[PDB]
Amino acid sequence: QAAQSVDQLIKARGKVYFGVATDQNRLTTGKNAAIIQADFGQVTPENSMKWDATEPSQGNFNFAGADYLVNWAQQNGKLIRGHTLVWHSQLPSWVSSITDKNTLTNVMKNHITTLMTRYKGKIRAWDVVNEAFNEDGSLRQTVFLNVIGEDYIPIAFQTARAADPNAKLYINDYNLDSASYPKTQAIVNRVKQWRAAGVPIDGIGSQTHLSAGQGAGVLQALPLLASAGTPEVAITELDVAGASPTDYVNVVNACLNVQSCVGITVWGVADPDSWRASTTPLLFDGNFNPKPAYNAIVQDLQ
Repeated sequence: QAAQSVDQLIKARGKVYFGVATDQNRLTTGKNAAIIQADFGQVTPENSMKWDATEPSQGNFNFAGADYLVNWAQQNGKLIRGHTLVWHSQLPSWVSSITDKNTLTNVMKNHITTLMTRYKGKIRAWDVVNEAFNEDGSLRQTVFLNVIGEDYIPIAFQTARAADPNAKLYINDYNLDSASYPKTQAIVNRVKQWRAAGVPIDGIGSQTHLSAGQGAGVLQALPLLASAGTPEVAITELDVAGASPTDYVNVVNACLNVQSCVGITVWGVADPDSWRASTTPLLFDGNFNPKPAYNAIVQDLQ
């Protein structure tokens, strides 16, 4: 654990939190638990709340891992971002096999309602729909889009709102890091349209899985995302190949510069445990010591 807490410091700047992705396998080894307890104020389950883990068989839910994380977060006063309710990846075969509109609709609604109800009132935000956009801005042709139609997004959000009105509902996606990139501009216009039609989209989550030098672009991209008019926007899965202090600081400033940006979540604690470890993209090294990027953020926030 670092003496200076990025979460405490970002809170002092007026933001809600600075968190990290994690799960039972992380919290039970190394210095993960201690580091998160001292330097972060929010956690996102890396995999324990996904469809493949929570409902491997229809109507047969498994909350073992999810419960572990939620209980640990509450016991340690950390905010939680549910992740993720509707996503084409890590999707059980029994779901993708459904070709009937009514069937899939009811299945999607039950999955959403069941998970959100179990943790009702204990989740700050939920990534209701994840990666629903193609790189060109069109809607990704997933089993949900092909079987339910474009209405699946509005339905997912309306269903989530009803399950737990306390949680902020987010649509989450990657490659929303450049203001001139097609995807960025598209999600903004579609979210504007959905909200205008009454869809309860409280926020836009920008994964922000960056390559070296892409931090600079976020300075213009985040404000653009905020122009969609959602009450919130957030950096949800930040990591940067190379872990350059310049890229990390740029992303932090981007959020500081955006009034509606409530916080930042980095995708993991120590490099060896990153899902992109080959690029040592995190803020703590293999020895679980703060890297130059961590100190740079602290220095920026102070």
